[PDB]
Amino acid sequence: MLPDGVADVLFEDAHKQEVLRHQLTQQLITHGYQLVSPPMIEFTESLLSGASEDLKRQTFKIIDQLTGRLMGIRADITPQILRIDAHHGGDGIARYCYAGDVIHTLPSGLFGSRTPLQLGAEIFGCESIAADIELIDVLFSMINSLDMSAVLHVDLGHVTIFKRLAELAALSASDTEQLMQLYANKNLPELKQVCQVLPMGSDFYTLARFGHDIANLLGRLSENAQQDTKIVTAIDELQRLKAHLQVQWQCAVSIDVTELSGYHYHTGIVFNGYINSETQPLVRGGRFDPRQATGFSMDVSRLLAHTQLDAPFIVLIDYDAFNNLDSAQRQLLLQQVASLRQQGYRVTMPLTAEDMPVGLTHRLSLADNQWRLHAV
Amino acid sequence: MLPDGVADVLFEDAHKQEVLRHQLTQQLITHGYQLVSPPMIEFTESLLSGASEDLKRQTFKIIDQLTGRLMGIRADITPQILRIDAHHGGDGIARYCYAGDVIHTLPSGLFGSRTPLQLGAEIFGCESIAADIELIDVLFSMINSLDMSAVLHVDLGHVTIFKRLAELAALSASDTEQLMQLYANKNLPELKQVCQVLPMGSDFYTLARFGHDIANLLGRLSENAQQDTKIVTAIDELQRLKAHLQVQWQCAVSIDVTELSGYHYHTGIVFNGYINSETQPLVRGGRFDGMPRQATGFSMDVSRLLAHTQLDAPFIVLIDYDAFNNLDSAQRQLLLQQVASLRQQGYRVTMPLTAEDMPVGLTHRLSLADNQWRLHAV
Amino acid sequence: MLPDGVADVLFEDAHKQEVLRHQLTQQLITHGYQLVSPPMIEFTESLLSGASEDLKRQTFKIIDQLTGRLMGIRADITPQILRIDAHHGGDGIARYCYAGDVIHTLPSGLFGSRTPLQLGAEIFGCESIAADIELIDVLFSMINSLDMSAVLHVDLGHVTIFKRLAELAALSASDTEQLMQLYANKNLPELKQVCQVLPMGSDFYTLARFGHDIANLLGRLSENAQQDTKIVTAIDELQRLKAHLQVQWQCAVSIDVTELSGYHYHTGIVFNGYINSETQPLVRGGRFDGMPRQATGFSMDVSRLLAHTQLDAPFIVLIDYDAFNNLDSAQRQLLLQQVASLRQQGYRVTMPLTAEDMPVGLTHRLSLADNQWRLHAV
Amino acid sequence: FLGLTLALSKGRILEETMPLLRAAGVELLEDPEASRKLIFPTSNPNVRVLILRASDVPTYVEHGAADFGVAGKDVLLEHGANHVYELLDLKIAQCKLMTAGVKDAPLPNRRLRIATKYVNVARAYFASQGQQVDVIKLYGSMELAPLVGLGDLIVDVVDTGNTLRANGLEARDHICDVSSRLIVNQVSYKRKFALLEPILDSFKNSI
Amino acid sequence: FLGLTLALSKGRILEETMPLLRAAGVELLEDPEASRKLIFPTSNPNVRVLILRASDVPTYVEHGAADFGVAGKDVLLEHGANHVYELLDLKIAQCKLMTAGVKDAPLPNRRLRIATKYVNVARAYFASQGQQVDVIKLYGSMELAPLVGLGDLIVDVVDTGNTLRANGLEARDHICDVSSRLIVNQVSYKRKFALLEPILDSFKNSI
Ligand SMILES: N=c1c2ncn([C@@H]3O[C@H](COP(=O)(O)OP(=O)(O)OP(=O)(O)O)[C@@H](O)[C@H]3O)c2ncn1[C@@H]1O[C@H](COP(=O)(O)O)[C@@H](O)[C@H]1O
Ligand SMILES: N=c1c2ncn([C@@H]3O[C@H](COP(=O)(O)OP(=O)(O)OP(=O)(O)O)[C@@H](O)[C@H]3O)c2ncn1[C@@H]1O[C@H](COP(=O)(O)O)[C@@H](O)[C@H]1O
Ligand SMILES: [Cl-]
Ligand SMILES: [Cl-]
Ligand SMILES: [Cl-]
Ligand SMILES: [Cl-]
Ligand SMILES: [Mg+2]
Ligand SMILES: [Mg+2]
Repeated sequence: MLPDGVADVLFEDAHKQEVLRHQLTQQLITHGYQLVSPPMIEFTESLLSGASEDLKRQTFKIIDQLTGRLMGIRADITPQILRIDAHHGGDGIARYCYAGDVIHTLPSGLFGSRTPLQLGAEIFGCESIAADIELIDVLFSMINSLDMSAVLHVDLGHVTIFKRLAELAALSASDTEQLMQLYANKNLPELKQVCQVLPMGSDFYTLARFGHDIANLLGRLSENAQQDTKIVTAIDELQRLKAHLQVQWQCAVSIDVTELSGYHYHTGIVFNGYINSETQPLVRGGRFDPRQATGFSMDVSRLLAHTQLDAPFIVLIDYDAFNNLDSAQRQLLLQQVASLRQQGYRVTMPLTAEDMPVGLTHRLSLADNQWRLHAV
Repeated sequence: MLPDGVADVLFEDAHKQEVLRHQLTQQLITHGYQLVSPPMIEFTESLLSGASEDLKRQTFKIIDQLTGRLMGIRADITPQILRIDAHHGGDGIARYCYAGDVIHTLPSGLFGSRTPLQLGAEIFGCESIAADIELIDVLFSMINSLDMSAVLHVDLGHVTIFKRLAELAALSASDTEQLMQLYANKNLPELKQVCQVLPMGSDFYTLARFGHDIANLLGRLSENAQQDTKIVTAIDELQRLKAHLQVQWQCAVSIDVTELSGYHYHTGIVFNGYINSETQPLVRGGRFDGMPRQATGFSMDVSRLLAHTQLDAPFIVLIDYDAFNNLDSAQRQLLLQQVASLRQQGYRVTMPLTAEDMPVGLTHRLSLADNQWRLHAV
Repeated sequence: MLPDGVADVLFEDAHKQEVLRHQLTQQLITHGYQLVSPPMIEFTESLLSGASEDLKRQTFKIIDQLTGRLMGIRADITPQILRIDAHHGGDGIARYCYAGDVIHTLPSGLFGSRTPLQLGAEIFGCESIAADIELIDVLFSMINSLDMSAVLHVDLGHVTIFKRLAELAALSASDTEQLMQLYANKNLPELKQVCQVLPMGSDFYTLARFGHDIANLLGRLSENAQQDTKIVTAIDELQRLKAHLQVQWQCAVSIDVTELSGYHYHTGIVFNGYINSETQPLVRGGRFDGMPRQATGFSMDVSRLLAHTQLDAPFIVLIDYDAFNNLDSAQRQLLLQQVASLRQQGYRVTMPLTAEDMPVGLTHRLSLADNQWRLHAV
Repeated sequence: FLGLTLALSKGRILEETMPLLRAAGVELLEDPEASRKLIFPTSNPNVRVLILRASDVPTYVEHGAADFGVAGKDVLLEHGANHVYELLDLKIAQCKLMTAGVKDAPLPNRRLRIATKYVNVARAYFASQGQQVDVIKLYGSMELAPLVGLGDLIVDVVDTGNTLRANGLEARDHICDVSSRLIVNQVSYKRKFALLEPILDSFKNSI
Repeated sequence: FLGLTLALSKGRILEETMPLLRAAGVELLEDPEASRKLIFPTSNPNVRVLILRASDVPTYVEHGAADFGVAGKDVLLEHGANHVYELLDLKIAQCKLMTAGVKDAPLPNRRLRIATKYVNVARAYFASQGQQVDVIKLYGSMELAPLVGLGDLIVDVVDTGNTLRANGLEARDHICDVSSRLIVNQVSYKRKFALLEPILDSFKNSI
């Protein structure tokens, strides 16, 4: 019995996982993303530098017996990318990708995994919406290569709209924290109540009530909010990405400007990609942190239920016939077997007359001095 | 600053590591090994079931916040293979492979890694030396695919020879522990001294003095030892694997029957593959208990292959920013079709965001000259 | 445009070639071979004394303007070694090595070189298989020093087996020439046909069909052949060298007793060393006539090693023109002392003539920073 | 492509080869004339086929672009089959290489001018007869050359002799017998013998 | 340098080693004290000598900067001789590792504070006696520590016991016997056994 949220990935699923990890990584590399493979463990000083409290609680701690210092098993690779970019990246544009195991102390959603295989891509050093647009095109090129029947639905948000309203309204921390709870739960009635006594309250109500209708959202806001340069641009970025997703990718987009998960680290646009009607996003992405950064990541293991490989060719050599061979005949047979394996056939040399591979599709059999493949 | 024995693997090395991990795994699959990918963490009840004390000390502990029970970060994947084989493997022959990260509390060797990328293969349910021979064929097929100039030297041992002598001679634990220390340190003079007063002492001297000459080892042992079925077979297995390695695989083999590392877990033949003159084995393998269920297997740290392998230099391409933006829509779609084809072939092509956007290690520009997009070296 | 099979060797390849030529020659000298350096040209009387027709056609002719006599540009150094051994070698054992350019009128293989850098070693005055064994040890010591990832495969033959069968069977010249063509082309069916009507025909069939299995070859031959002392010894020599190659040198060996290239000049055992899957042997060797004086030897084209070997990347250093000219005399002498020391270590240091003087492949500048000359990577 | 590549001669040879292939594992899915395709799959997935000019087969095999091939002995002698193994006489597409001149015309009192495709064979043959010849290279319609004075004799492949007789020519000397042969690349023979042996044995059994 | 590099301990050990060397092929040309030289040639041209701190010998051997060396068993136990072969007990520079406190002074009713160079040995010894100790690391003059209150006991090498008695201390527990040992680098043992065996056999014969 494994711990809750911890599962083996076995056999054909393991092969599929390895194929997905490799093919997605290679695609990223061909789009000019530099692969990096940081370690599972670091000192907490680097691993949790500027981390949120959720990330800290999500990170297992262990003690280094060589120094007596605290280390952590990573719950997120993104902070390691920042460390790497700071040392190696320079001032210009730098692109990175990665794929590695991460460990969580608690599952993120209901019945979630605590050991995802985290794969992702990140662009540093570009302020333009063009960097976000490029990331979308890479993501959707990757998704379309998987030939899934499952549909991805995208929810866009933008944390700057709420952050600017909170500045202009001069909200206290407890008022900010209450609205975030009400937004998280879309408690519209109680949000209506609280907003009647808050400064610029009707703006905070409008986000929740009408934030879905992004074309008209600016015109529903107060004159102070409509005069704020950062709100107008954030709303404009949402409209630009929505349009790009619909037109270039035939992608259903919803907008939610009250999506404020990772209030700590997100600095702008945010992206949540849902797979069919599954509760937790398959893809999470957005702007984050003077050096610009944007990126996404996903759990490769969640793609397993939505992808299929071609059926494998699983071959068994006849035990009796192989042992009847002279040395020269065996070397010719092994040459033939090496060539079959080079082509991706899975060929078992039997140890005994009962040795049978799981999922046998073919036998390699001798008929009149010729080894031929026959289906079972 | 990372902790000692912990390093980033970056850029071309990361790409090389990913290629090695993938290609070696695929090879294992084509030899009929079923890939498994167990988790990094488990309850200690399963992860350290029948573990040695070294494995226990090598395993980081953490607490499960959902149950309050103890877990570990794996230091070794092999015990997870046993768990999997017990549930799924049945009574017949079962073959497994794996490649995953493991964490160690302390390094094994001087400046060794505490985070190896552990890759391996295991056969359960076959008592015959033929299963060990098959593992050698898989290993060497993998090693030869790497096209290294570095030479692999193999040292074979067999812990049963010493274990049976210790039984027949009826050695106490302290006598067993002293001989193991003397063997570990090659202290031949002091071994000669201690063996003059021990029962079957000359046999324990003979292992150390003449164990390298495996063809003649049985004939140097005492009549009681030569009549023991398990000693005769163990020596026979050593000769079989030595021959197979030299003849089939052009491999230099040494024999050391006093090699008693992992006295606890090895149950028979043992294999240590060394790369050039590096102290810690690249490959460790041998017979162990699959439980009565036979097991044999090897593993290695894929990250130690990085220094001894080379990929072809990458093609790193930048599309001209200015020329691309001068194009009409139909011209852009033709260019992107061309780019897709280059990427399918493994070219690394950057679509520039700005006029300054330059990839690291640029080898080529894709440039427009008289209505034609060609690759030009920089 | 150079002639076909004629190429410049430039820059890092030229440096590599010079290192290979020097290091392989020095190794040969340390194994006790006396270096000789005969001339490119000789009178044909000496250069083609006892030459095959292939060697004669391979040799360019020129006229000596001092005597009006014919000379040749050497296509092979071995006949010059014989001339030298006849004058200086005496009756005992003599060992020689060499490395020199030779010119061929036509290439041997498809797109082959007509100007190989021929390096080799030869032992005169020893009939024993021990002389051939020593040559193998020298060769493989040389090959292993090159640290190649490319694998050398060795094919052994022995022309005496076929020559003795042809004597005992009393074959005519046209029968001998037909079998050699059928052997050369592996035409087993037509060989089977011709051998049904020839005397001792089944022996000539057995060579082609079963000659690869050298352990059992004597026992497949006819009673007349098994009673021939020269066939029994030739087969024995093949088994000895095969074993030595596998065990001492981890070398894959095949046997082909129908390998009858150089029927004219080979007198016994023959050796062909192949590199990966390249058609023409990298190394050719075997027994020949040293005249009664025994001779054995091998040679190879050093230029064919260039594609399979690597040197460490060079350090190419430029001294800063401006900073150097700012120095007083004592400062210049200190800098030149430093430069002399760097050059002693193999750094390639350019003293610039002008502010634009830049060496090809610049890796480092030697620059002045606060009264200190340090190397900085570019 | 990891299987065998088989180089076949386009014209007269291809017709008599097809039966030998079908008896082995190999037979073409399409037809060479109807399709404008260079590389042809077969019934055997391990065998690929190239339909080439008869003159190009030895080149493709020798450089390893094909692993083995069927080629006329006239082409092999003219080409110089130095870097290939001539494994089997297939005994198909049989003919003779001959000399031919104008019917009853006298040999002139000079170096004979030979018009031929087979320039190395011509030179070699006339050298073995101790005759010095001026060779003229042609690629087609050898029959024509003596009729407009381009040479005194020709060298060409002759089967029935009807093409010679229909143009007022007669055969003079027999040079050698010709048939299609099975050739194999030196390297392929070592590396892909397992794939080759069953095909080689079936061709051997088919005659 | 292709020969053997020999790591020798500087002080007390060096005096009793010199006779063992001379019986083998090896003897120093200069003297260690008079010369300010780090690397010393010997009578044998294949052997080189390094005169090192006793504490540094195991480090040099384990990393392969020396091929073999002479080192105190007290130093090896404290260092952890994990990556070297302890080939011979030379039976020279003999002494004991012991505990020592003030003469007739009572043990306090608390965790014992141990002042020592040998912190791993101290911890290990007191752990084997089921005692928990607070260890204080020192590099010299262990005798002083108990006299000014720095610890309750010390751990140090004792031969005659005169240094302890001259400072008002007495020995308490015997931890283990100590002598200089011959250590060899794992890799050197395989690669340079031909050079080593005659020296190893002469050391063996010298006792
Ligand atoms: N009879 C043959 C003939 N027989 C066998 N072969 C083989 O077929 C190969 C040439 O094949 P092709 O048919 O493609 O060549 P081609 O017909 O000479 O020239 P193409 O116009 O096809 O290019 C030669 O290499 C021979 O090995 C023959 N090739 C050509 N011929 C010609 O066919 C005609 C028939 O000759 P008679 O039967 O004597 O009238 C004459 O023109 C002959 O030269
Ligand atoms: N008696 C010894 C002694 N005997 C053998 N050895 C060995 O010599 C090695 C240390 O050599 P050194 O002489 O260089 O070390 P040191 O004298 O402790 O310190 P230094 O000032 O030399 O650095 C140890 O590792 C032992 O293996 C000894 N090392 C030190 N001593 C000291 O010598 C003094 C004599 O002790 P009593 O004879 O008991 O009075 C006491 O201070 C002892 O601690
Ligand atoms: Cl490992
Ligand atoms: Cl040469
Ligand atoms: Cl006619
Ligand atoms: Cl005392
Ligand atoms: Mg293991
Ligand atoms: Mg020669």
